[PDB]
Amino acid sequence: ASGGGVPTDEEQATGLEREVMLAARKGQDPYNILAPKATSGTKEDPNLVPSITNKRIVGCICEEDNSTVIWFWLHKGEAQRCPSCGTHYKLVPHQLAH
Amino acid sequence: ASAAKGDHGGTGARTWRFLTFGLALPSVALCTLNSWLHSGHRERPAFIPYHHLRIRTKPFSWGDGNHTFFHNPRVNPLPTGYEK
Amino acid sequence: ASAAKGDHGGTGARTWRFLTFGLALPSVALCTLNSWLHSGHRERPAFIPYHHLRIRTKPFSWGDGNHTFFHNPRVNPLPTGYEK
Amino acid sequence: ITAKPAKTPTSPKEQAIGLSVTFLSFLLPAGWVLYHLDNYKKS
Amino acid sequence: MTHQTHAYHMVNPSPWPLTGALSALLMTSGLTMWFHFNSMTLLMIGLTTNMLTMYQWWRDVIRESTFQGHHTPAVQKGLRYGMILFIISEVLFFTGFFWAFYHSSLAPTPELGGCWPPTGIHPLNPLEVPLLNTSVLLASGVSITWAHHSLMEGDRKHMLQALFITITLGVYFTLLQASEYYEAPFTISDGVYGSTFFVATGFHGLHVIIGSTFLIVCFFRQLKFHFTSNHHFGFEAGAWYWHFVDVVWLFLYVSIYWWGS
Amino acid sequence: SHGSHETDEEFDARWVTYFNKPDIDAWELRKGMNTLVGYDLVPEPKIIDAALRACRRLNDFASAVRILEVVKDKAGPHKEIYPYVIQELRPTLNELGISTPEELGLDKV
Amino acid sequence: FENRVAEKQKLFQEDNGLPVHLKGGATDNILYRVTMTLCLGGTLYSLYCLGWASFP
Amino acid sequence: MAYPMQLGFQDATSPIMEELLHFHDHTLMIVFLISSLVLYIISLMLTTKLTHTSTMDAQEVETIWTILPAIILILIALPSLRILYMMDEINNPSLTVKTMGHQWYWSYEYTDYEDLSFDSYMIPTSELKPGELRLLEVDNRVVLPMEMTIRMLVSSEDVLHSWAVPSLGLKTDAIPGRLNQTTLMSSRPGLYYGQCSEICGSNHSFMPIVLELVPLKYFEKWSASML
Amino acid sequence: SHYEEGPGKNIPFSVENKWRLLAMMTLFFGSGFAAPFFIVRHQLLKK
Amino acid sequence: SVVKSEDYALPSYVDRRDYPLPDVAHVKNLSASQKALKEKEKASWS
Amino acid sequence: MFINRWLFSTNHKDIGTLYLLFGAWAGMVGTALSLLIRAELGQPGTLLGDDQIYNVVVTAHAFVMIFFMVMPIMIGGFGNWLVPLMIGAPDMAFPRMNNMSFWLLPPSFLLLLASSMVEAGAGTGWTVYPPLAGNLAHAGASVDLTIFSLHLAGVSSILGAINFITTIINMKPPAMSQYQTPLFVWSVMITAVLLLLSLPVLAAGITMLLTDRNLNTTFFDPAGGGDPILYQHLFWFFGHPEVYILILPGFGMISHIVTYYSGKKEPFGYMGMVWAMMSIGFLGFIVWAHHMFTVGMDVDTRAYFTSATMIIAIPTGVKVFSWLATLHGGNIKWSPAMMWALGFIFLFTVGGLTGIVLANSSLDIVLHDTYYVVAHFHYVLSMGAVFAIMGGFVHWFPLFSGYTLNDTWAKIHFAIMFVGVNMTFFPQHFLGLSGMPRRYSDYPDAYTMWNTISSMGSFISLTAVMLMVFIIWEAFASKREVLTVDLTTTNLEWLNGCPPPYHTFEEPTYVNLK
Ligand code: HEA
Ligand code: HEA
Ligand SMILES: [Cu+2]
Ligand SMILES: [Cu+2]
Ligand SMILES: [Cu+2]
Ligand SMILES: [Mg+2]
Ligand code: NA
Ligand SMILES: [Zn+2]
Repeated sequence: ASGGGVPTDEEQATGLEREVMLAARKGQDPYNILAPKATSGTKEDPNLVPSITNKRIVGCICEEDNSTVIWFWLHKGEAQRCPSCGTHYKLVPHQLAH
Repeated sequence: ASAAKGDHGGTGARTWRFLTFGLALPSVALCTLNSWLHSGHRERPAFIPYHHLRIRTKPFSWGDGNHTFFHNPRVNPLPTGYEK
Repeated sequence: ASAAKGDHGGTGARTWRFLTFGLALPSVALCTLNSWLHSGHRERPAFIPYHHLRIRTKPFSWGDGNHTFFHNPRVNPLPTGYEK
Repeated sequence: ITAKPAKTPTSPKEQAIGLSVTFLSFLLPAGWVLYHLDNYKKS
Repeated sequence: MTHQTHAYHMVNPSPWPLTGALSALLMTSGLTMWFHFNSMTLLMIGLTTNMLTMYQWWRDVIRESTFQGHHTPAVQKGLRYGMILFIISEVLFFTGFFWAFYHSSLAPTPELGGCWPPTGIHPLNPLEVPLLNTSVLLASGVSITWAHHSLMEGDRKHMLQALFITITLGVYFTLLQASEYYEAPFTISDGVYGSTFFVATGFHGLHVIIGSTFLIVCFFRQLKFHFTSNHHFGFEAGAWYWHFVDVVWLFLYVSIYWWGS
Repeated sequence: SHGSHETDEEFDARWVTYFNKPDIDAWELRKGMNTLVGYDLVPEPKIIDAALRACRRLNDFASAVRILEVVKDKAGPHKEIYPYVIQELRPTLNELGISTPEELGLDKV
Repeated sequence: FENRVAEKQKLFQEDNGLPVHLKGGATDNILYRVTMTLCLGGTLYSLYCLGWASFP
Repeated sequence: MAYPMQLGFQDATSPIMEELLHFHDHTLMIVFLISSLVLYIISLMLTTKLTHTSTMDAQEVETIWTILPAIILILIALPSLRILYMMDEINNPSLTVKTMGHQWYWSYEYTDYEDLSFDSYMIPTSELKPGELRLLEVDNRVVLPMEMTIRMLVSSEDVLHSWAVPSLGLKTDAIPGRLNQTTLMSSRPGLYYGQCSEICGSNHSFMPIVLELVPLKYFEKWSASML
Repeated sequence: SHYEEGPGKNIPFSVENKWRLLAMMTLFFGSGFAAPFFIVRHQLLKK
Repeated sequence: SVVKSEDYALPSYVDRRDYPLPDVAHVKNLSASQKALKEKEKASWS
Repeated sequence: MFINRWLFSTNHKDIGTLYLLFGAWAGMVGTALSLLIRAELGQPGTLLGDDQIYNVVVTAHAFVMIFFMVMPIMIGGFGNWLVPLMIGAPDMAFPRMNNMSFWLLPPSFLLLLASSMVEAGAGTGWTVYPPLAGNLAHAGASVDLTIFSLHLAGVSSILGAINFITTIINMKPPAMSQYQTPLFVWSVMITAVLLLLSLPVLAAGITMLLTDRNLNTTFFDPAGGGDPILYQHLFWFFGHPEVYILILPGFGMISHIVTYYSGKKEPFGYMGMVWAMMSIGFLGFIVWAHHMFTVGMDVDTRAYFTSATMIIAIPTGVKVFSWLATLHGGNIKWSPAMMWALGFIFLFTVGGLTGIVLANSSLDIVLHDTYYVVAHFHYVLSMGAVFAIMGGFVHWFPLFSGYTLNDTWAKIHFAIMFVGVNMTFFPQHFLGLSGMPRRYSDYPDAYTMWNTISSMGSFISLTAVMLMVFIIWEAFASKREVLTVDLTTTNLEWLNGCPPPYHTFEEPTYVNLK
């Protein structure tokens, strides 16, 4: 115990800083600070790209080595596929924004 | 010289406060006594109009343009000779 | 000289493997060509029986006790004079 | 690259004017200045 | 889009880069009138707009950080890189000066008397005050370290205390050095020895003043509860710059004051 | 993936099979060809046949024609290749009733 | 000491549509207007100078 | 001196300036090879309808276009280095003239024995006698004994200058406070012209250098008559 | 944010009238090219 | 069919030797007769 | 509004545009200075006056083209515009500071102009070496104004370099490694590092010269024991990296342009291309002294500097050969920009080859300070750096504006500019072998033909630039808005349409962790 008087973030962090701070403890990432881990990307097990809108740019690093990333808009609706490797992407609504 | 003051010169605010008043400051005290236990005064160097000194290729933009910023009359002679 | 090879000389095995074959080794290669593009041979130094050299206050515990461990006959003279 | 047709196409006549104006604006001022060099050196 | 889903900062238009750019003009052309058509009015105006700009620019920077909550993790990691990078550029600036010195002292022209220090120059004694200043800056390095540890342990009183001791040793060095400047028997005009000693120690001196006011700013932000135990980059940066400032002095001391004299 | 390289026969096979997937859909039909065109070779008549058929499966006459266009394009300056291809394809051409680009007069500007 | 940072936050977070360098109050504006003025005038002065010094 | 429509170097008047002509042929031969090799590969790449846009393997070929240039550089570096040391080589001069750049003229000093020293200005285009070279003519030629190893010590009394005489393959910046050495050595009598190779003021273009090389004997009399 | 967008709205000069632009563009690059000439004239007209 | 600027995120058409089969149909909207031609296409091409 | 958008900005896009604008204007200036130089040398005799008014023009040419045209355009323009878009960033790391990096340019440019207005200006060469640059040889407010222009321009660039490095390193998608960022970005990140290290040293060098002509210090005055040579070191320590700082970004845009018009997905040997740049970046720091061969240095140290300077030929080599390999199986599109790219590839080669000749100190003894070196650097700058700038400009113009250029007009321009430069600079190779010195307002009669042909060349180039202005005007005159762009899967800057909205990537891209 026993300290001296300097504020903690848990008590003084405000704005976005606080917002991302709390979300962090709840395990969510509404602010894209972390890398979305992939799924098998099958037609039945697609990668679920959250989004605060009806479309989102997806970059696909088809193979681990790849210096080249394949970009393309993922729109709301039927699961789409990376032009270079199939791989399914299905849009999803974003969460803890505001 | 070297150094081996046994233990603690790392991590923990108490340890750092300790070196501050236990080592750091006493040093400044020694060195301060020292620097003043020799704080006499040098005799102003004999003047000889050497050419590679008291250089003036252009007048200083202050005063009579012949006196250096921290001109000290006693120990700093003009190009012509000592102040007085 | 200095150094400023743009980016990556830190964290990530791929980056370290990269400096290994991208910088580290080519250097050893240059320096190796270099050290052999000058790998001729010095002429054995003219012998003069200086006293502060070829010191012997006690015979070496090997051989005729007058020949240094890595004695090289061509460039290392005995105290008396060159090997032959 | 593909593009919609010109919202305000520039007919050859226009283009000639524009090409002309451009060249003049580059050539006159310098021309004047260079034309009178002697007059300047003579003061 | 519209509602941003990235942790980055989009700074609102500020008129500070323009007034700051304009300030560089005022001061540079201001120095030109002084150096030539002997006058300081422009330079005075320049130094003013400059202080005004910096005051307001950092003011906004605090507003955005401490009050508005814009410095997320992603945001601070980038301010580290920026400061780190900025310090490196300073390390390369002082390099020109050390280079000039080693060039001059390692191979003295016959004009100097073909020796170093040149004939006529009377070097200061490294064992006198130059040692005192060495010990002073070093002590501040340990006390500033005690200050940063108190901070991360929520001890307000002690952080503020170690920070105070630091700030004063730093001021003590400014004064001590100021007097040496006065008492010193050589000048910027005494050839290479003076030239080389007065701009290196001088630029360094301007750095301790710039570094001390930085700490002073941190001192006040602390009375005002601005820093939390875990978010206090303004202080991290303050400590980095301070340590940079000792190390340069450690190099001047060994080169110019000891070896070069 | 890395260093995993097939013999010529294994390549052609892998493709003929690819195109014969009964459930093959448009995406895959396009992906297949747009991919095959990047390689250094005019596709084997057997591979071109399977793709001509899958066009039928997807009831795509147009695509079937453009596919025959590509083959020729790929021969570059090697005139001998195209006609040999159209030759080994006559049967299937006739069967599915696929008109050559030349027959359709699409070979002129 | 104080610790009225929370007060300052609420103030600067107030959605008054102002840009951060004005969000603070009336003095922010006087300071702004002062700085902007000296800069401009200064620029003009230097323009006058660098010109008066352009001729023999 | 240089003639109208010149392409390469002015004829070599000394052994190193000859030596360099050949080292330059060698080098220039190679730049022609490479620059033509590149123009060929380029036109080749652009001249076919055949495509192959899929992925292609690197390095296996990159070893070639990495080891080869290294070899070629060794083939230039060696001859070059050889000549370089040979220039800065152990010679024993039988004379030492000094020269000093000044803002718009060179002063020469021969002082081994007597103290012969004079100036050297360009002859104004007006004061040129028919046949004289328009901007290369100097009033006082630096006279020297042909076929002799001479040591020149270049310097200046003001801004930087550079004393250069191409035909002999020499150029040495003239720096105040510095004494740079250079070994001159002709093998043919004549007039060898040069110009100030270092920006230095209004008349940077009007301070030539002219070497009049006559046999020893004529040098000796010239000197005495020169005081 | 009242910032217009799209072709001709992301530049600090008006692109509405092809001819007013011809003038603006002309003064812009024009003045650029002429300045050095007048500087040289300036130097030449001094003593 | 008519292409629109705002269509920058939607798959598009493009004629180019190394992408023989584009992502989109040149003509999206069909006339009755076209819808008809389209029907005949499910039948034998012969 | 206008004030807030164009003077109070914090938008990489708006800032990048303001740069290109400043860059175009300054280009116009340097072009004229370049034209006076030849107008003075196109006929034996003197047109302007003494070497002073002439050399004032030369120096002003060097400074305007390097610091005010090339640097702002390639780094501030293409750099600000494309970098955040290629890595999917919302903007730069330090938006406000970034705006200051721009606003320091005009003041810096004014000082440079004022320097040639007051007194007799600075006829000192762009290397502004002392004693000539001193208060005796060049007494007066000129050189000092030149030095303050340089300080500001430097502050601007290091401030910029801090933003680029932080951005490029700290604002990429969480799952994207640096070995997944486009070569242009690598090119600008490496260039940023080179400026961050070299510029401070120049600032220390010129600050010394300033105190030497105003506060009675003698850093470079033998009188006080100074050394006029010490300045040459300091300057050149920054001087060589600068030439590489001027080409690396060009190297980047070329890698992008060539890949794109070959219809390839990626360029040949990406990681070799990354290594190649990193190496050039590094070697460029330990070879400065090849600029001081005729100065009086020890033969052994003169040996080291020629050997080190040559090894650079190797990494540059893998670059030239990798771009040829990229064109390889390509489905080539003979676009205006592809023409600028191919031009760059060959012209830059001849020029960097002509620069290997110069690495030889032995041989440099007779080539130094002559027109041979004027040829060398005009090839890598006028038909290397500038050729990259043009390709990149005609390539990304639609992206910036939303409007397209007239390809035929665009090609005529190329055709013209090509002839102009080659004519202007080719003969200079002879003028230098045959002895014509540098920085001369006049030459011995022998040199008349080549200087006459070269100046004629300089006039054609002028025409090409007048034509380029019209070409931009027409583009904005007609308004052919863009509809389709090829290869966007591998070309992110094109994914938000032309022009991209004020705020792009407001919502991050999505990139999985495999
Ligand atoms: C655009 C910037 C630029 C570029 C890219 C270059 C590139 C290089 N330059 Fe530089 N040069 C200048 C611009 C720059 N230079 C400037 C501005 C000056 C004069 C400034 C002044 O003093 O006023 C100058 C001066 C200059 C000097 C001083 C000459 C003198 O004044 O006495 C030297 C000498 O070493 C030099 C050499 C080189 C070298 C070795 C390279 C190398 O990068 C070149 C490498 C390229 C190639 C070699 C081609 C590609 C590789 C291959 C095709 C593979 C095969 C190669 C071989 C096996 C040879 N240049
Ligand atoms: C980037 C650098 C650069 C460039 C591009 C050029 C371009 C030109 N240079 Fe210059 N030059 C140098 C930098 C440059 N120069 C330097 C460093 C010196 C040495 C100074 C010293 O000695 O101290 C010099 C020296 C120099 C001399 C020798 C002076 C002497 O030593 O006596 C000559 C003379 O022929 C000359 C000629 C030219 C000419 C005719 C052009 C023409 O080719 C120019 C034609 C116009 C262009 C090719 C630019 C047009 C492009 C744009 C303006 C971009 C437009 C923008 C957009 C597309 C948005 N230059
Ligand atoms: Cu001279
Ligand atoms: Cu000269
Ligand atoms: Cu260099
Ligand atoms: Mg020189
Ligand atoms: Na002339
Ligand atoms: Zn994929």
